[PDB]
Amino acid sequence: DVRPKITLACEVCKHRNYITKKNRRNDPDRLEIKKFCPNCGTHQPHKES
Amino acid sequence: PKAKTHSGASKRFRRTGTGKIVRQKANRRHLLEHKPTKRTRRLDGRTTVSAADNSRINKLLNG
Amino acid sequence: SRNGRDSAAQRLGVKRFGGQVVKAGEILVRQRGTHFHPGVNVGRGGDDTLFALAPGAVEFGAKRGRKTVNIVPVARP
RNA sequence: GGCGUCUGGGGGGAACGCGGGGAAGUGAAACAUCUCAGUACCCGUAGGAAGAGAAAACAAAAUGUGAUUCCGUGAGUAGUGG
RNA sequence: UUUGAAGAAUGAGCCUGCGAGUCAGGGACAUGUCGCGAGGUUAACCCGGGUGGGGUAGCCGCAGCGAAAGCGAGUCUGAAUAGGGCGUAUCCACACAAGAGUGUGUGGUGUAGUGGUGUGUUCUGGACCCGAAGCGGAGUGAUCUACCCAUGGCCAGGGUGAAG
RNA sequence: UCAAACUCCGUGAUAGCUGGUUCUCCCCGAAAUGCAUUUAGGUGCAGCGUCGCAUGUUUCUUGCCGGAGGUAGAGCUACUGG
RNA sequence: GGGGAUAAGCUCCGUGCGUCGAGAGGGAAACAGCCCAGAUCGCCGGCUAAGGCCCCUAAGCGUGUGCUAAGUGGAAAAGGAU
RNA sequence: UUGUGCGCCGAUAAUGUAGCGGGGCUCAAGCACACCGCCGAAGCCGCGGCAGCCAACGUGUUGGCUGGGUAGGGGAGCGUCC
RNA sequence: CCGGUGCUGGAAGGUUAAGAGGACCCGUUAACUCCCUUUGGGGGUGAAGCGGAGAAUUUAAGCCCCAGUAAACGGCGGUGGUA
RNA sequence: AGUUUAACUGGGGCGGUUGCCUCCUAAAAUGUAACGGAGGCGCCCAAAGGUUCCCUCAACCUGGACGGCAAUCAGGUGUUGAGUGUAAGUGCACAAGGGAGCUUGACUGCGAGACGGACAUGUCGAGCAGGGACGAAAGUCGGGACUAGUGAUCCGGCACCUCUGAGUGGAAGGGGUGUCGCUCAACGGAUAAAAGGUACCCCGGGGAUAACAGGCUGAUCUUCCCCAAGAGAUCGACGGG
Repeated sequence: DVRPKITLACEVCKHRNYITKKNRRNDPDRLEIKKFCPNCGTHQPHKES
Repeated sequence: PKAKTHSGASKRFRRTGTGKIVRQKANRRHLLEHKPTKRTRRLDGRTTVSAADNSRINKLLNG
Repeated sequence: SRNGRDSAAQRLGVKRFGGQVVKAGEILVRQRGTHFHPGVNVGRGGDDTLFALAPGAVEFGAKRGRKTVNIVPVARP
């Protein structure tokens, strides 16, 4: 639709998932953002699932 | 006839060591995207039952 | 008629007045804009709420034309 | 099928038994799942009682109980439930 | 019953009788009272011609925290002695910390429940009493009336004048 | 007796509705508001009564002191509108 | 203060406002909501409040200084009026 | 002419005076301003009885306050039967 | 007037139940293979069997579809100009 | 055959409304009703978020090829009249308004103390630890100038966990943490699932509540009157009691 709910699984496995929204036509490609992952305890990149 | 206790109240309320009645806070099942983590943190855990509802919950639990 | 819609009252305003002693973290005013500006030992919140950063007594003053709220460190016994 | 001859049955009864069929008012502050309730009622059958009964059972590693029935607990608990 | 009715809101002709918060349950909560007291108490049942004696199975107190595994005066969350939540009867004294509200320890002090029964509420029962239109189950009715079936009866007198 | 007869039974059906509820005295003494409600004549919680316990004047009145307002009034080449 | 035609014995809000509700007694002719005043009981005692003092009707056809001619007193406007 | 205190028309519906409570009142019993008395309540005081709360001293006396009341809360009793 | 809804007739296609079908996957473990330590547990692969979920494919009426029918239920118009 | 078919309504019916945000009513704390008066919302932004640094508009005057009231350029005046994603309000020129560089804090574990509140919700928050962004540093950063952009519980889905696993080992199922699925918009959400007629009507209540009559008021009605513009004694407009 636009700004739907999207999930960022921790690239470093861990199944750490952040959620947020984005405009799926402003950014049709998958979102990539570097975020803190609790179990690893480090700032690893996160990829849209 | 022995009294029958309320099933839902038994599933929703607890008693602590000194007899305090303790419940869980609502608004924490779904729709947790737009909710900030501070809101979900203040909604986490258990609180004691308010004084207004104490008599009703005690009645629903004991019998 | 079109009318009939209104929002709830937000209970804004000043919570502690001049001379009242407060603890750190206590809310001083609830305002929309910066009608009062933070002074000494007074912080500003996300909704532009003023609160105390240290214990003491509320003092209302003006700084360069703006009404400000400050906390005075009352003397220890 | 007919004829003859012997032995049974038929119906009544207050409660209790067993096996079948099976409501609605009501409650859920409405109502259909659910409740009422396997109740009311009905059908078939007994006996002095009936039914059940002698493990294709429980149990949980105890070198454990040992047919059935009924009573008290377990327990308004484990659970189950628009 | 009402904001409000002396009544033009309600009910009552009169008298005498009768007529509405009761009972059950080791039910639940609170509060009296009695017994025992870190314990209290039995149920079914057994034996007594009784209201008495026995009966430990259970139940409630005696440790909590946690979803749970589990640990335990602690425990849960958490990477964390890093804060919070719940718990360690309560008070007192002494210290060491802080004046972000008081805390952390060392000694003492020592913690009260449970079983009868009274009372007030309460649960399940018709549950203070009275009062429908209606809903289900099983039966009874067509001697009234509606229609039909079988078999009988009745229709004074006077006109008109079809077919053939 | 008929927009679903009558009788008995379920049954003491159910009515947020209407009516009724019986001796005495002593002390205290309301409310007709807020929120929610398939809610508006009902109900839940709060507000206001009473009883018990705990706590003590913390309640209240008057004087003084420290505070924030945007009403009445007034004003407008201080703004916006007529 | 809003709504209504600032009309209603209309309606809806605010008020450490009052009274009635749940309040007797005195006054306003009568008169829940106005004024005075909060009834523990008795008295063939006294002083007062509101309101009154010619007679009904308790107490002054009270005193002093002025006004009114309209029974004004003892209901009402714009306006009119030697 | 100016302001003034009282007055006049405006004023005007259908049972019966009916817009002083009545009689009546200007020889005010009308109005204004001063003054003096008295009447007037279950208010206050006087004398006597009772009760609740509290205080003091005592082993129940005294004293101070209080005692309208619906819904309702608490306390103490009368009468009936077994 | 057969557009709507019924009714009657017809299936060339679309859709579609049960039943047949059981690919693929998953659980279990005979067997092995790696460890990692010492007074046997911790990882992987995994036949058959037994189970659990089950896909492609096949499949009728109905519906969609194609016609007819009003003495079937029903329906039967506006605007501007002009001698 | 069993049922459903909401509420508000100055009596009903048509209509409109039901949740959230902003102003007035609202009587200078807060709060305050009406089918009272005005508007908006059910989003948007990967930058319009974080940080560091820099800048200051609109309007007017003057001068400039098209070019004009009004495009872009220059000088001057200009303290807020511009603009702030979006209603309105309170703010913001110290900028929260305009520009650029790097970046993901649109974090994880928490949280003294508070505001608001019937309850359920809701709101602010210093500070501590981990691991980061920007910055020389001090420091700031737990989305956005602020206040709307939302939906409890139940039930189910997905990911992870050193939870559990009905004799045992597994597994199924259950549990925790994170999160997803409701114009449940009648927005505290009676069911997963629901429209009408009754003049054939019945029952129980209600003057809460109306119909006819009254009691009150007067938009309207009528009986008059006030000034006199006029026509010409009689009619009297325009206004007024």
